Amino acid sequence: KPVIWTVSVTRLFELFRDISLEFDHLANITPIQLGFEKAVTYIRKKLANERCDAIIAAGSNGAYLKSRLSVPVILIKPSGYDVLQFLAKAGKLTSSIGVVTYQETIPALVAFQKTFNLRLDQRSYITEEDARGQINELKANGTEAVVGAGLITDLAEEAGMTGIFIYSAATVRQAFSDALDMTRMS
Amino acid sequence: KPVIWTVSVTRLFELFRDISLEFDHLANITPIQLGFEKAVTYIRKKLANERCDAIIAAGSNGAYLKSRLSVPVILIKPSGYDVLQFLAKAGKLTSSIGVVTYQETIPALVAFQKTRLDQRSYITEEDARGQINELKANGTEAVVGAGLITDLAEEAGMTGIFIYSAATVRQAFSDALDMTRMSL
Repeated sequence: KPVIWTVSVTRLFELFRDISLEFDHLANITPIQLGFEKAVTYIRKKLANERCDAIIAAGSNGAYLKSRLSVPVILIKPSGYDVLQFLAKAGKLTSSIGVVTYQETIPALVAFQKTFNLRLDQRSYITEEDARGQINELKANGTEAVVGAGLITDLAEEAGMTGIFIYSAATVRQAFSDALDMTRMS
Repeated sequence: KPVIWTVSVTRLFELFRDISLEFDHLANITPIQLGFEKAVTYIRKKLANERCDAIIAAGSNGAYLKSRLSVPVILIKPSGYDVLQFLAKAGKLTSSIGVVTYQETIPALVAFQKTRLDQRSYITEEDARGQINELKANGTEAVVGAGLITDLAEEAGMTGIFIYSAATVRQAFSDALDMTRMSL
């Protein structure tokens, strides 16, 4: 069976665990709960003794791993199209939604907001202080739900809004399937 | 550096051509303007003399190649996001709309229209003409689909709206080259 190591923390780690149960019969999956240099060091030391066919990771962590490992890294990056799907499924697409993302907004989401005159208030952040202020601003304008990664979803919940984790089950499931497909291609 | 063959005709071919220009430093891309039996026959001959790492294709033709060939075939799926955006672009959001895709309906669209749209599927060309004819008979004004459905809709006297956008094709090319590169 293909060997897959997932690298994640917190909510994403929880989601990866949930979804990997669907692929246990197709892959030998080992969860790694690290990031960045510590993950690189662990993975490189692990690779001295055992093979790995693919790593699955997300965001800034996964982008860093992808440029530093010669093992294939399937990088999860949320699209506006998956966000819109998660929203519309939950019937929240026509509600007061906030989206706060690291470094930049999502152009597919910015565009859909443009065309459909929806209430999707899209913001970016770099630091925790940045993220806190964007959350406080969304709270203060009646926003009911905020889409983002771990820090943003947590902050949103503490602020009394719905936190919608930007990585859906569907996008994680796709990443497992892509790792299997890639492995099959070799 | 991946060796990629793109296989498409007419409208999709034009899109693939434009998008390949953005990827030419990242893969060696060869366009093949063929479909179905003719495509498989030629591709099989070409494979006997040249390396191919993956094929990029779509819809009915893409499925025909994938079932016939021992080279990886990467399929671009139609997006419910493209359906909505190109409907908006055509000025058809409040028109009587049909959507016809190969084999399967677009599962994402069921939630979006729940948030005047008749979603159909086809397998064969006769199926396709059948759906187009039923759509015309129901007072449908515009039909979103790929190359065949778009041609048929237009020939039937409806507005044909091509289901693929530059943006979706660009992303699919990016992911396919990544997968192929990882695969090597």
